Amino acid sequence: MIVLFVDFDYFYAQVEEVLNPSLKGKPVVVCVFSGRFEDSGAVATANYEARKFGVKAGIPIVEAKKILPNAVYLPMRKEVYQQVSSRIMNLLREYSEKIEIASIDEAYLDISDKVRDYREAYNLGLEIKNKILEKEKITVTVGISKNKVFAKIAADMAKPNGIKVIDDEEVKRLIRELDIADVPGIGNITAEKLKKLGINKLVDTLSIEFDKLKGMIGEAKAKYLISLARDEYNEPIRTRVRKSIGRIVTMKRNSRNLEEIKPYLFRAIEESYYKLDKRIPKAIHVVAVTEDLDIVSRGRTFPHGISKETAYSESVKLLQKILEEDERKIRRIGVRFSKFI
DNA sequence: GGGGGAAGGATTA
DNA sequence: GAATCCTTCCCCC
Ligand SMILES: *[C@H]1c2c(cc3ccc4cccc5ccc2c3c45)[C@@H](O)[C@H](O)[C@@H]1O
Ligand SMILES: [Ca+2]
Ligand SMILES: [Ca+2]
Repeated sequence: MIVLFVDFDYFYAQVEEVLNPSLKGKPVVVCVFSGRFEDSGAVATANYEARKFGVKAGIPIVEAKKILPNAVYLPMRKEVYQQVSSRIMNLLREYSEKIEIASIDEAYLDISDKVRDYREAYNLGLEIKNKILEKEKITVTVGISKNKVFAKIAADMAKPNGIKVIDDEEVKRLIRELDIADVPGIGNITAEKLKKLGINKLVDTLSIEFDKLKGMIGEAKAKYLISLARDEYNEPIRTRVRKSIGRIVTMKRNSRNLEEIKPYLFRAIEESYYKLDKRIPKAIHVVAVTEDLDIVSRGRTFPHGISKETAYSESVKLLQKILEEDERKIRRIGVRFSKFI
């Protein structure tokens, strides 16, 4: 299997740079202004000019303005990015039927039946970068290797506007030398447990009692890392099927008053139902973000599809169960639908 | 024992 | 911006 992964560079920010060329060169920051006060909210992403100074995805807008008070701050325009993303994804389908769209700006192509070696794969990578640059003027980074994980790692090492191949030999080298925290799917919580077990490389997972690893990070995570360590990871590139769809809305002020929360809840339902677009869910979950930012959720699965009216009455029951079983004030209230027919 | 499915919390980019 | 993962609990052959 030969996998080719594409990751659009600082995507949201780059799309804004494309719709407004004067932004190129300056530091650009795309935000999600929450609506609580003056500049409440967080940074969704920033271009490299801004990242040079520590302004990156995740930090509060307030902090970003203390680092770069003069950068360009743009409100996120998700619909526009999604549209551009759809177009670029269509460019990608002309290079392979087997394609896995992982997120708004990441996709995996199984090009095993299109190239004979990594040299041909690397050239197809350039072709793709050129085509996207030609049609949409967006630079992306290509990663290529024997499987999805290494193709992704390959792109992480080469971004921005890069391209890299990780042949079978370098895979073996990385299995011994790559910091295990840089492996896709290993986030902080998992990385800290591996450090506290003396595991810093994938290879280290081969010399520990399985049950001890499975006990600290879970069976799936353990089998996953072990299979990568043994150079036996080969998950196929499959089509992604959206499994849940929802919306959560931040309330004007945190509350525990059902009648005060209702309007927001119902808004989340209306939005979600639109997003569903012809999809009929059998399951619904009301999701609450408490004042201390913890997440409490209550759901229900029906034996038939949920109609909007049913979603209305059921979400209220579910909201009370949350209010009943938890005493904290609610900050954000939302809904999530799943188990489509 | 384990296939099968529902539910809630954990974890991730 | 949200979505999937993972672990536990339980019906039933
Ligand atoms: C948006 C938000 C937040 C946390 C996460 C955590 C992990 C994610 C993995 C993949 C996609 C994704 C999209 C939005 C996310 C994610 C992820 C919150 O910190 C934030 O409040 C928003 O909900
Ligand atoms: Ca990206
Ligand atoms: Ca990590």
